[PDB]
Formats: sequence, C-alpha cells, structure tokens
Amino acid sequence: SSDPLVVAASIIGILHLILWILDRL
Amino acid sequence: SSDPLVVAASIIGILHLILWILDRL
Amino acid sequence: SSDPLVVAASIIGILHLILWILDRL
Amino acid sequence: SSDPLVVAASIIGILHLILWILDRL
Ligand SMILES: [Ca+2]
Ligand SMILES: [Ca+2]
Ligand SMILES: [Ca+2]
Ligand SMILES: [Ca+2]
Ligand SMILES: [Ca+2]
Ligand SMILES: [Cl-]
Repeated sequence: SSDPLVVAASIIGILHLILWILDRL
Repeated sequence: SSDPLVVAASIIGILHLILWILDRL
Repeated sequence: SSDPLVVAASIIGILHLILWILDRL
Repeated sequence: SSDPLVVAASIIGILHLILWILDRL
C-alpha cells in the first residue's frame, strides 16, 4: 500500500501519458 | 504509507504539471 | 512495499525514459 | 516505506528534473 497522495500522483501520471499518446496518434 | 522520498517526488511531479498547464494557458 | 498501481506506474515511467533516450541516441 | 523499485524511480525522476533545469539555465 502507498500514501493516498502517491496513488493519486501515479494515476495522474498514467492518464497524462495516455492523453499524450492519443494526441499524437 | 510511502517512503518520505516518494511522497516528496509525487508532490514535485504534480506541481510541475500544474505550473506547465498554467504556463500554456 | 507499494500499491500495485504505483509499482506499475513507476515501471512505465522508467521504460518511457529509456525509450526516449534510445530514440535520441 | 515503499517498494525499492518505486524509490529508485522517484530518485531518477527528481534527478531528471534537476538536470533539465540546469540545462535550460
Ligand atoms: Ca500521509
Ligand atoms: Ca527510507
Ligand atoms: Ca507502504
Ligand atoms: Ca490498493
Ligand atoms: Ca517487491
Ligand atoms: Cl509507495
């Protein structure tokens, strides 16, 4: 388990990557 | 809970994203 | 130990960096 | 505490930011 702040940041990071990929495709 | 180093890095990462967004807006 | 989601995000982040480096080299 | 992999990724992430800043300055 992780700090809820870290879980939040990890999710935001992944969604950022996904949106970036979709933008370029 | 997380290592204090990881908590620090997560906060820095989020603030980086926020500042980037504000810069572009 | 960390949340499996955070472990996943950390791995993705590192592989992203590696691929970026290889792309530029 | 965190998974050693996550600690490693957090350190790499921060050093990446620092080097980027120094490069631009
Ligand atoms: Ca806490
Ligand atoms: Ca420690
Ligand atoms: Ca933990
Ligand atoms: Ca969980
Ligand atoms: Ca492990
Ligand atoms: Cl963690």
